[PDB]
Amino acid sequence: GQLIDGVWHDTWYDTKSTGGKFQRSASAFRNWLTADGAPGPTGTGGFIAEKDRYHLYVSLACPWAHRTLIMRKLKGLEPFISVSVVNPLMLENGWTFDDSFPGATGDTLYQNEFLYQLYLHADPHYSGRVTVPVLWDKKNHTIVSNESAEIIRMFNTAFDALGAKAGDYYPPALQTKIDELNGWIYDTVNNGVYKAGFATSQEAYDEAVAKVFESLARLEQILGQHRYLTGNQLTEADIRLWTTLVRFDPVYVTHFKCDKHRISDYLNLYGFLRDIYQMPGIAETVNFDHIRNHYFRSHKTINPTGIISIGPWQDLDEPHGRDVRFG
Amino acid sequence: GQLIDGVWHDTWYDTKSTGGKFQRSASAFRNWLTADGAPGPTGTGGFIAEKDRYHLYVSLACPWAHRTLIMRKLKGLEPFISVSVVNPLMLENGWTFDDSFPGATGDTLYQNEFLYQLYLHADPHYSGRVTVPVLWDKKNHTIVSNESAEIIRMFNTAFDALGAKAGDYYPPALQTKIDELNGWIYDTVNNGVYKAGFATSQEAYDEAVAKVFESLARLEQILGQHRYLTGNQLTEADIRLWTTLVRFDPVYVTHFKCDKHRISDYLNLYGFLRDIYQMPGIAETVNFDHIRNHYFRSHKTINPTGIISIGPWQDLDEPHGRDVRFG
Repeated sequence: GQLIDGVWHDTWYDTKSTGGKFQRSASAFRNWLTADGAPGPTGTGGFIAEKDRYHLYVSLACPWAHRTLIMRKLKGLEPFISVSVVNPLMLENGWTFDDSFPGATGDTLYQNEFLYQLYLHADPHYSGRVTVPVLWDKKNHTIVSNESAEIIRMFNTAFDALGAKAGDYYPPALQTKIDELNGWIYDTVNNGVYKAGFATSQEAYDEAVAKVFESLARLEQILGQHRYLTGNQLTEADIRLWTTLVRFDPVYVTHFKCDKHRISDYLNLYGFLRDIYQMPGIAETVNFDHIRNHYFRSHKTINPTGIISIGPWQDLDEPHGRDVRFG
Repeated sequence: GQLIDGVWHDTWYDTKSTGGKFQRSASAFRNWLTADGAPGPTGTGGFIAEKDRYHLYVSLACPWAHRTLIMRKLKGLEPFISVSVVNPLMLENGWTFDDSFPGATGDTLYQNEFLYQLYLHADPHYSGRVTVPVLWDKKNHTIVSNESAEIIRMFNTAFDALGAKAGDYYPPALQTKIDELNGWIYDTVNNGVYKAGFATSQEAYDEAVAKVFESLARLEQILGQHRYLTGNQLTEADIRLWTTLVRFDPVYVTHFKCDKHRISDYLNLYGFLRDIYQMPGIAETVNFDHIRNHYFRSHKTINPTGIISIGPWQDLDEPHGRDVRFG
């Protein structure tokens, strides 16, 4: 992947290090959308929330981008944020606007051909990875943010005076708990599956995969005590976990060798999976062809044939009872 | 891998064909152990049944070889047939007598170091596969047989006068049924998983994998009618299916991507699995370290890193009740 000036470098990303930190371009897109256009805690100001200015480039495959679409539905932001969906196969050009795949839309704004052109437009000398999601400012032709965690907080409150549905997925009373959960699930899970799936030695695969199943056992106890992770309210920590769980059986079990148990084997994890899947709006953010083509085909080092496993059987519309059982 | 005269050919076999599937010894060794020393239906005599003469070479990882160990146990042939176990990693050299791995015994007769030395010591102008099991004649230093299916049929009877345990796993009454079963289970399943596992085309893959699961479902139905495949008697057809089943969850499901359902998800197939596993002495013929190392480490084309997955959870020691349910 990678842009260097760029200067997309199809892989050569790049001649070692020797210079250096990709770079100054690291901190490049961390501004915040705010209710009044003041700067948020990083970046500059200027990004007041309003209709018809902001746009989301996403992949349906990627969990980081998924979470921005979920929060866009829950918050009722569709009237304010329009969306393009990159193509799911992410090869030597990185993400692409090819629309030959159902649900890939192409760049419905500028018709570029590659996501990296959005990034070059915003910054002709950019150096760094070219990722989804991107929260793009159509008035200034630039990137507000491409940090998924921070876009979800903007969406959580920045449009509140403009008509966003009532809802706080990070409310002050729960913030400390949510932050502990988020760091523990990042570590052992959202990114313990990736260390397993791309480990290169057995020792490494082993210690990763063990963290994954130890965290899933712990989660199964917490979600056996109440409907969501912190209690009976849905938070951003549940949304983050859910985007990993919804891909676990279609891909991580077989693709990443996370294969001790399927999520369908855990009573509480699997009920939590359907419970959120069944919230009005959310099913339609889920596109399994994209998720499956993306992981199976894009990672040639892991899966040289590019064959897509027929996949663990399951059915996420089965009723779950969790709205009643607890409390 | 393969011998050519030979003349072991590491991997290359090779740059062209034009006739054909090697060769005049593509039967190889098809002699029979008989209670009198007369020729069996193929091959020559005089391999009379007796003690201190015959030896099996096998891998614990390989199902054709595994069935010979099970029939050795069921029939009480320990005092008649001594055993050597090749190493589970089958690389450039094919099977090997490397002995640095619990339960791999090295060649305990001649301390050869490669299996192909045995086949050459016995035909030095030999052309074809160098496979386990091999039933070896310590007297004449030659191979009676390397045909699994015939070795196990010799074991039914050749040693009864000399004191084998009672049992006949290929009885005339059941042979027609047994032969039909042996056929479709080979087509659609024992081979079906290798087909899916080695497909290069996605379309090949889909086709193989679907046939696997259509056979599992047919089996799960038959095995809900009586304890075993043909009725209430155990046969070699049961032992052939079992030997596949028992590798299905720890290998085939992840490594060959046959992942729609684990055997542990089917009431009758998994009880059949546990039923035979628990027969006295069968458990000790099953070594999952050899099995899993062999398959994940030897197929470097399917599994670049040779990382062995943690493996689907199962517990074969749970009581199964199929002794009571039937008939």
